[PDB]
Amino acid sequence: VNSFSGYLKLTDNVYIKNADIVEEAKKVKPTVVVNAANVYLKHGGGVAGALNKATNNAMQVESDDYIATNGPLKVGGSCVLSGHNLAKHCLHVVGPNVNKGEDIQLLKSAYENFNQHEVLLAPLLSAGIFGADPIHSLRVCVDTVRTNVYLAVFDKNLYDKLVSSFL
Ligand SMILES: Nc1noc2ccccc12
Repeated sequence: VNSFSGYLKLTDNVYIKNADIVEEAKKVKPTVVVNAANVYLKHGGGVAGALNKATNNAMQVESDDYIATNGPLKVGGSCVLSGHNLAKHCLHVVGPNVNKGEDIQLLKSAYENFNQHEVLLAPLLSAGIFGADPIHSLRVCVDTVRTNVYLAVFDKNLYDKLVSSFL
């Protein structure tokens, strides 16, 4: 049993809810929250900007030190950093950004990072300002992630379309 409430069950391991991931993280304090990161960990907008704002920029400060030591992530890759006030850990995952012309086949590689964690609170990778089709992102998630994933979808209209169209 876990703390996640109000989520619709899609499969054995994947759950979904219309929720603000920031507000959900603040309530649950999950072991892992996933950030929709870019390779530079520049948390300007979208999910990343919202998570970073909720940490009072401490996420960005930590991320800048990580990049100064390690250099940029790979598209499809990830790193584990602090969850600050939101979670124990933040898994920063880089899905491909269609608005930069990145290979959508890298979305499966991005979701494979989730399999290193038994339970996660996450957004749909490459959705929103990353430009991918969220219906596609949900299909890749279900077909790739084997650990227990609780998906927060910010937009009510999109949430209802993801559920209604789910095969
Ligand atoms: N709380 C938020 N502001 O912007 C966002 C974009 C995606 C998900 C959550 C937020």
